[PDB]
Amino acid sequence: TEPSIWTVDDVWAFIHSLPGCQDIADEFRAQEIDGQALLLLKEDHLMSAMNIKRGPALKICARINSLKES
Amino acid sequence: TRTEPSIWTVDDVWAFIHSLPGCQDIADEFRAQEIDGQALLLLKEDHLMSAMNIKRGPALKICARINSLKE
Amino acid sequence: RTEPSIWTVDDVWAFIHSLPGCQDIADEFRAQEIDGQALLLLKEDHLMSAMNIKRGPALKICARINSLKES
Amino acid sequence: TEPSIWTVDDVWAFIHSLPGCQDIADEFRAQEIDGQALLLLKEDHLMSAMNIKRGPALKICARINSLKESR
Amino acid sequence: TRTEPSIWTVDDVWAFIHSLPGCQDIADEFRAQEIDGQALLLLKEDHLMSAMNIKRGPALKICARINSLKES
Amino acid sequence: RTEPSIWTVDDVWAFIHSLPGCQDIADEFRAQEIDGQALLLLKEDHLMSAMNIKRGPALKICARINSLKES
Repeated sequence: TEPSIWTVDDVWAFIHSLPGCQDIADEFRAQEIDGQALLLLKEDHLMSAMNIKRGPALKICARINSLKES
Repeated sequence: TRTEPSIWTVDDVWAFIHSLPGCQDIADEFRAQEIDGQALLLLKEDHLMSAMNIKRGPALKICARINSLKE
Repeated sequence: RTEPSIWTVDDVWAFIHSLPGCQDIADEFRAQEIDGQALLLLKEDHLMSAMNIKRGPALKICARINSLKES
Repeated sequence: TEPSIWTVDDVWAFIHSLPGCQDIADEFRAQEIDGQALLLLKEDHLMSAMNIKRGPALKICARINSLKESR
Repeated sequence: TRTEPSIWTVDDVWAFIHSLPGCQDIADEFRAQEIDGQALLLLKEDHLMSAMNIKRGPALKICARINSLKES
Repeated sequence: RTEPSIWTVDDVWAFIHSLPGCQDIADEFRAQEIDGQALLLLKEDHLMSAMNIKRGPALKICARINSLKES
């Protein structure tokens, strides 16, 4: 349940639950992004570094901020 | 369907931005970046003014229309 | 003899160009396509940070915009 | 002689004459602060957007205030 | 750091990366490119992804644990 | 004598060779006729990727060239 111990499969389901983020979810899994790597992600990482369109990148970034409970 | 902007599709955002003065090219960019209504509401002032390759003028207008959209 | 909110991009250029020492930076407003609407949406932080504008003109521009809004 | 009609060079000499403000005078000149822009400076402006150390920023503020004062 | 990272051998670095979660396999690439403790500290965030063809997941955690290692 | 910009191909080799784990790479530098002039023209891309050289020694060579450029 705690995101810090989430696995790559867990993070996949997380991103795949987001609207229109079901394709990047696979790219999140392909790059072996577990719960730790997910929390290490910065806003710049998403777009320019991970080749992700701003739309999905915004929603993913926002959902991550929700896990950290603001 | 529903009138709320939070469930706007990628197309709805385009039509919203494309209808704005001098923002007809920017809408195409918005559409290309798959910016739907949910993402449109997540945009920050820094995102428009600086982040992406958008002229400040239209960026100021788009920003202001999103702010007014939230009430 | 015209309300600033309906000022075109060129109307704004001539406005900024008329300001002291702001003749060169007036082209940047036009380059950024700042019409009368986008002109009135500009904040003090927007001038230098978002548009590279030197602090000199930025102070004079911001001041004259406030007088334009009549404060 | 009147601050309002001072040029960028006149402002440079003014700041340069202040103790330990020599290098900052160069920044003023680079940022094209004329007499008008100099009088438009707020206390916050000195070290918020201009990145002046508090020390010389205090002296500059003080001399600008002495300018607006007796005059 | 009883063993200063600067004098870490190529094999000392392999064991370091191997101890990181999910970086057990990627550790072998650090050993392959002959990255000692000296090179490990010269690495930058961009170096991980592009230069060594490292997956982003491990690369993020490797980058983070190095920054925590440098706090000494 | 020993001045980086005027180094010969041999001077570079002896320089690269003295570095830990960069012994075989020094021989590659020889074969590519890299004198001190060409050594100072090398970029990070040239070391890491552009040629088959292990990143470890490539990083250390980069750093030592960077330290060599500080005066």
